[PDB]
Amino acid sequence: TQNYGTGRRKTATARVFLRPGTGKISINNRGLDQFFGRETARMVVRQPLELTETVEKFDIFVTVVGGGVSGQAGAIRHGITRALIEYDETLRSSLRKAGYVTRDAREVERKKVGLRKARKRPQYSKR
Amino acid sequence: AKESMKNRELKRQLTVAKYAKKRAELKAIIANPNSSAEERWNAQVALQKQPRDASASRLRNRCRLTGRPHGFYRKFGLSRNKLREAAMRGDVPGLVKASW
Amino acid sequence: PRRRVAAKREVLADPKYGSQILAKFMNHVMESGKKAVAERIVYGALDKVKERGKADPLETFEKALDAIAPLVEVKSRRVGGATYQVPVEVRPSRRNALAMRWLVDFARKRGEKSMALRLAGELLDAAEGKGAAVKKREDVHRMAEANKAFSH
Amino acid sequence: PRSLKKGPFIDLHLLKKVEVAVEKNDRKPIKTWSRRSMILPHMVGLTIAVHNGRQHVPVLVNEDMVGHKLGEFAATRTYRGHA
Amino acid sequence: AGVNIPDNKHTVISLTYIYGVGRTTAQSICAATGVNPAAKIKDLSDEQIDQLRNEVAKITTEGDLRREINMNIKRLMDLGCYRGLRHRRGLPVRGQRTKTNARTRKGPRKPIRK
Amino acid sequence: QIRIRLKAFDHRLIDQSTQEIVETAKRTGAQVRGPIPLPTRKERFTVLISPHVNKDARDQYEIRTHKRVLDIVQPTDKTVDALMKLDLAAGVEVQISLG
RNA sequence: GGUGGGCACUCUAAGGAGACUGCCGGUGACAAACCGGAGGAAGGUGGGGAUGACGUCAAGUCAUCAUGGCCCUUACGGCCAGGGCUACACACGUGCUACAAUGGUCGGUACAAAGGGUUGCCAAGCCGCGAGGUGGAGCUAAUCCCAUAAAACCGAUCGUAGUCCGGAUCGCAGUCUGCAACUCGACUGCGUGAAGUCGGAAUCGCUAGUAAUCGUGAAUCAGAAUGUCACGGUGAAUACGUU
Ligand SMILES: [Mg+2]
Ligand SMILES: [Mg+2]
Ligand SMILES: [Mg+2]
Ligand SMILES: [Mg+2]
Ligand SMILES: [Mg+2]
Ligand SMILES: [Mg+2]
Ligand SMILES: [Mg+2]
Ligand SMILES: [Mg+2]
Ligand SMILES: [Mg+2]
Ligand SMILES: [Mg+2]
Ligand SMILES: [Mg+2]
Ligand SMILES: [Mg+2]
Ligand SMILES: [Mg+2]
Ligand SMILES: [Mg+2]
Ligand SMILES: [Mg+2]
Repeated sequence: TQNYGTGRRKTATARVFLRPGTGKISINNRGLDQFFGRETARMVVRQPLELTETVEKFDIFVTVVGGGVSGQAGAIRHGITRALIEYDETLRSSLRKAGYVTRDAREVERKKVGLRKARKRPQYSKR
Repeated sequence: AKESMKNRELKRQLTVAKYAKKRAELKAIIANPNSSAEERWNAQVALQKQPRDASASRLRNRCRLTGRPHGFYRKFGLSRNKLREAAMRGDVPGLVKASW
Repeated sequence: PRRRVAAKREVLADPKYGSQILAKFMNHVMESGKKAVAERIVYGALDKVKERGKADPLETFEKALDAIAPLVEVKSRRVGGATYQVPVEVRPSRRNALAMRWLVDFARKRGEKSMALRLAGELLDAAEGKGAAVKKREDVHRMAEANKAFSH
Repeated sequence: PRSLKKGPFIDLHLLKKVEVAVEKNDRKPIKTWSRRSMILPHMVGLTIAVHNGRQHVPVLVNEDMVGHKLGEFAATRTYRGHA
Repeated sequence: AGVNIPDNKHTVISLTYIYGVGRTTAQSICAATGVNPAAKIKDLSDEQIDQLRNEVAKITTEGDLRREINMNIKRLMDLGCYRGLRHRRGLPVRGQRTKTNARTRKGPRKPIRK
Repeated sequence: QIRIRLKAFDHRLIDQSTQEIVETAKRTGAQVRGPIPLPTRKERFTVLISPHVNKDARDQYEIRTHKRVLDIVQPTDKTVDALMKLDLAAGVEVQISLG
């Protein structure tokens, strides 16, 4: 039984396990509301479930580590999508059009020598 | 990088290493929790009796090749613009140009 | 740019109204990356809108947006001695962006207690054509139609 | 300020000179360079010429200037005024 | 009532108007004599403003505080120490910059000539 | 029971040393718990290159330290010591534990 | 994960696979190439860095070092103690903190990356409002220590006031390093509480994980960072076009 997905987002990673169940959801062994408190993180972590309309049928066990709250939510979504793909591997198109299977490669640009930030410069008075 | 500068920093290092332990117990006596005021005073006067140019705080480490007070690196012993010369030739083991 | 290579991004995720336009409005009211604060401000303003009366707050929102997007815009151009100001129709995408920018900027400077109250007042007043934003729109329209000679 | 672990800080030679100067009462100033030394409560009423950087300035010590240092009574910069 | 104290405000913030009590001192005052800090002074029966008076009269207030501060400043001024000389001429005394940037002890810029 | 810790400034020769220790251990009949690559240590420097005032003209250098761990089970022949001149040859720091 | 244990997973670090206009449609001198599409983690030099051609400015450095010629050799060489490099009617450059209600205080709680430590890091316990003091465990370190991330979320209060905004300045009392904090250190407690209501002519940075904003670390270092160099968290607006 079960299915395993590995999601990754913004220096954060997530291990997700899908089993037969009734949508229990548990992240780091605590409830979804206790983890993502009143924001769109619930929406983003649930998106593939309702798009595939299998929110009620799967029991989910998640362990996430690294990054910030939004990055962790993105990791959960990515892992969930990959595990859902491997479960019933015929709806790759359905997620593909939604852009969930693609892994976002954006990362924090490094600081450069002589500059303040990665791109900001000092003021440049010419006189 | 006068030769006199290097000579007198060498003198300072020799003389600070000369005692190097009397200072230790004298500081221990001064900073001891329960040591009585008289012992505190005797330790203070004895420690102040020592030559002024004998404390580790007066040592300003310089380039061991040129004696440049500035741009010193303690991982190596070299200053700013001898380390680059040594590293370009490949003398320094492990040192390479990096990007990350 | 010269190369004409810019590609538009797709990040648009209204959480609990499912309305595409409110996400962009919250992006406009956001300052310094604090999505949650702007989120709260907009939702509080919409709660005030829905509790003043019977109107659907979202519907009042797009009614105000329609009643505030300009139709024509004035573009300056120096002709060799004087800078004239031609009129030109506004692209469909630029209308909503201009509308939101004006609405937020004018709600910034009203002077009630909280920013949510300022925004709510602006939506109520501009929903029939009485706000500062609507009269700015009228100023732009008259300025554009007073230069109809060039137009082309 | 110096910690209270060691109440005062006084130079050995200056302290010795001060303690000598009480057998016969205050008659002549004591010439010194040690600006770092704090005035003790029991050298009051005697005159000390402290170094300045060019000469020695004479300071007559009274009870109200006890907790300070000798260098606090010898300005090392002149600044007679821009105008 | 107070000594011309502000009213229609919480007791601790209202007390902080005494020139000799700050935030923490006012907290200590309200803690020593049982009174709710979150309570406006206009809602307090005099049975506790009296003990607020008794507690506040323990430290220092207004005239005597200024008296001793001016005593200390005058001592420094008359001694002739570096602190006193620096304080006579209206220049920073903790050892800050005077090449530029010391306008909190000089006011306006005072340009050369006129 | 004995554990080996290997340290070097580059990966080629540390890999060679791990391979030779492992193959000697396999030949001598003992068991080996697999080599463990411990995270490398990267220490960086940023040095000015002009002899005088050019602040934005810098140059960056780095030193990496690579660490490997071996350990053996059921030992009866002890010649890993006997290769004291050969298990470490040029630039490998080797630490032995539970000798 | 505390144990037996497991080699599944995350992770660490060596070797490989992968992306090549490869396949399809259209244009094109049926060429180079261009505009789209499918598949894919990634599509058109995927993102970033190192890499600086011949020469230019008699550009900078004789004070990092080296060196031709000139100059001093009872001083233009060497040793020492105090002072100065920290001055202050003014002018300019680069920053930091604010002028508040997308905010200030109090309470409750969640999630990082990177890095340094044996002349070192320096715990648990105890003593002080506090900086800190005693203590000595562990660690030559994916093991122990530095070490609590902050903004964000929830609750309560303040209600537009030069104020529960702002923090400069000054008075008193302390801690630490150091032979020694006067000139001239960094912090802590109590009190005081300035200018400041978004800034004239003018002018700067930035095209995506960027600007904006929030915190963390290291080098130098007895002590001394609003600077320098790195590291993550949240996360925008806009580009019709070359007049
Ligand atoms: Mg990075
Ligand atoms: Mg300028
Ligand atoms: Mg020489
Ligand atoms: Mg030093
Ligand atoms: Mg595709
Ligand atoms: Mg394509
Ligand atoms: Mg190339
Ligand atoms: Mg170059
Ligand atoms: Mg020249
Ligand atoms: Mg020149
Ligand atoms: Mg000297
Ligand atoms: Mg200077
Ligand atoms: Mg405040
Ligand atoms: Mg660009
Ligand atoms: Mg950053």
